[PDB]
Amino acid sequence: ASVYAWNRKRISNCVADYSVLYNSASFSTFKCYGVSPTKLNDLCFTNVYADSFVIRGDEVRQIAPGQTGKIADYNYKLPDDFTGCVIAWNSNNLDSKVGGNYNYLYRLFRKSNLKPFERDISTEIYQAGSTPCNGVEGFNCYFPLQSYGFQPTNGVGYQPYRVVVLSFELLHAPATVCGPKKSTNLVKNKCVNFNFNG
Amino acid sequence: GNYNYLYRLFRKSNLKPFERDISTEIYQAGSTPCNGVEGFNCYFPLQSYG
Amino acid sequence: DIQMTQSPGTLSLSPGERATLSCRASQSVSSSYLAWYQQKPGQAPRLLIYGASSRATGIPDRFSGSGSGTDFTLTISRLEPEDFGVYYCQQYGSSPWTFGQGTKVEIKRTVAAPSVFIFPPSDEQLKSGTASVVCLLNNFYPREAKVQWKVDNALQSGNSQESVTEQDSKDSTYSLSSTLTLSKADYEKHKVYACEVTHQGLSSPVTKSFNRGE
Amino acid sequence: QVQLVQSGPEVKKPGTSVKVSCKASGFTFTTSAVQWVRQARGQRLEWIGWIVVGSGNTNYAQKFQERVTITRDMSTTTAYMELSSLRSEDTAVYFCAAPHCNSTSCYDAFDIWGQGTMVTVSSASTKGPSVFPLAPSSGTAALGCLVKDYFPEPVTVSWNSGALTSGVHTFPAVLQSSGLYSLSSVVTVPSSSLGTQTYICNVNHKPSNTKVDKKVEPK
Ligand SMILES: *[C@@H]1O[C@H](CO[C@@H]2O[C@@H](C)[C@@H](O)[C@@H](O)[C@@H]2O)[C@@H](O[C@@H]2O[C@H](CO)[C@@H](O)[C@H](O)[C@H]2NC(C)=O)[C@H](O)[C@H]1NC(C)=O
Ligand SMILES: *[C@@H]1O[C@H](CO)[C@@H](O)[C@H](O)[C@H]1NC(C)=O
Repeated sequence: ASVYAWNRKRISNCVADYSVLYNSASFSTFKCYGVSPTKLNDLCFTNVYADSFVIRGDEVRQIAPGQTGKIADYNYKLPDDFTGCVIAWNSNNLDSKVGGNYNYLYRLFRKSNLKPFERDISTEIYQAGSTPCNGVEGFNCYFPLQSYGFQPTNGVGYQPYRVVVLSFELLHAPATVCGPKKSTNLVKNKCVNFNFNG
Repeated sequence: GNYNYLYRLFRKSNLKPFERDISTEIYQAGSTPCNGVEGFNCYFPLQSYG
Repeated sequence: DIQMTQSPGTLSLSPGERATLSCRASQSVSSSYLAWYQQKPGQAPRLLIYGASSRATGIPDRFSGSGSGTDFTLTISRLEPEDFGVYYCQQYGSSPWTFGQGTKVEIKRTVAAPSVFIFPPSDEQLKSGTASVVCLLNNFYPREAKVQWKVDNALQSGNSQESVTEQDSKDSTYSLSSTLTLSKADYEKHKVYACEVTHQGLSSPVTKSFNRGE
Repeated sequence: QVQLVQSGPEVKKPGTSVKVSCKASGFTFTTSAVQWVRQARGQRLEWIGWIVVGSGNTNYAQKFQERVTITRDMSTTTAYMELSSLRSEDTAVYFCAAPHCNSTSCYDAFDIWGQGTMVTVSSASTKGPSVFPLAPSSGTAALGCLVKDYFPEPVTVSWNSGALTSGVHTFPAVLQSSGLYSLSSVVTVPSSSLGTQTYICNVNHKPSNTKVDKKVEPK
């Protein structure tokens, strides 16, 4: 999905192995905030949100807590106390088209900044001046969304990148999303300190 | 932004009481040995305060 | 396209009077998307009024604006010496954002006759094979003036060029310079060179001549 | 310091292209717009086109849709105007204009303007000027200097190294059919001072690095 229309997936009750993704060189960016990226499988939270969108490379640095820019201010804002991870990978072979792609948009103007995890898809004509726009574009009256125009020949800083932000939400409810929690071999007839299921 | 103050971000085990660790060895967060070379899954254990 | 027309072409007014300029659009335009600009010779345009009735930052309050639809007016309550320039009106609502043709606001003055002087070509230029005869019209008003070149009583045409200065900041007069360009051969084929000046301040055309050599 | 600075003078041959720069300062470029307007010597203002800086969308006039392309670069806060297939008709002064804006709102008109960029298009070559004296005829007399056959514009003329300013008229230059410019600079002085006051015109042409001090003599 486009960055302004970021998609949200809900994850309840399913074991996942974040080790096959962390060990993958395919992902150009794997940065976690509030939780160490190595120690991830042990953590347990009741629900998981997966926000997905597409940006350009120069904006991948904007997907982080306490950041500013077009994306952070007008498209997707992460809270300062965000506890989760941000993963991004180059999608030039998929989301770039010769002549420019017209399917991915981003919000260019907005009078106020987005709240954390806010989703704005309004297409109201941005009034930059004092004169009120009446639905017609013109001087100080611009459309709020703009197309990236991704091309395969673009610089890697301007090539398309697919970004997925995983957040782990714990509520006043049982924790239902758990990590792999691998095991080891067992030995008999010897004094051992053991840790079975619970 | 003052970055003169650092803190260790990774370590293979927790420090014992009053133990001090000042090693700058590259922490191997994955299965690939780093051999003293920084890169993917090979991080500098220290990080600056903002 | 929307056509912007300005009036008058030349606004001859005395310092201290009230100036009034008109701007007409070929179709109704938004009042909030019209601007007025002032431009002085060798300078960039300067925004005076916008939204038809909104004074700009730093513009004196003597400048005012009114109008609606197809007719708009720029009013200067008391004309100051620093206000004599060129004025444009531009609509910036519907593309293209066309401009007007401009209005020249000059200082009004009493009729002054020009002082006429003739200059033969220097011998240094004559050594180059070309002769240039210069006729100077000094300190006259209004700007309209007529210069005719006569070479042995033969009226010249198509071999002369004129140049007029901007209105003087001190005496509000204009100056004109006319240059007749001939070859050395044609220059040496005649003897009497004269420029006849016709102007409003002259009761009859004044002729200034010289004899080749004397 | 809300500024708008343009390129220097340009002198290009017919059939080439020129790219005029226009750099903003003081306000936030990223949310403003930049228009380009041309003005021929002694003519009215001709609107060329405008561009939205944030989006890059462009609107051109009918007469410039074919040879003018307006672009911008928010990184260097500079907007450009490319004019291809130049000709003598393109010899004019070009202005850029933009409303000054903060981080969220813009001005409702074009209040910031550039100093202007003069573009000359002809087949002429750089040449220094020939300064000839216009001697006064034998109560007030007139004398001066003729700055003839130079290219390109402009030249500067002073009298007595700037001491004599009263009564001085430096006329605007005319473009001869040969492609070179001609300019006359005259001064009126009392007839008595002709024999006891040396008059020297100082003609300076920066494009050709020409500095001529010519003394006018009463024949
Ligand atoms: C950004 O500026 C707007 C508009 O300010 C006006 O235009 C500027 C170019 C400049 O000339 C100012 O002096 C003008 O006042 C601000 O919007 C105004 O904010 C004030 C705040 O009290 C409010 O009273 C007005 O009604 C607002 N007007 C409009 C048309 O919105 C805006 O607050 C400025 N933003 C920042 C972050 O400075
Ligand atoms: C001390 O160093 C050894 C060297 O391998 C290491 O195994 C051990 O974990 C270290 N002690 C602590 C408390 O980390």
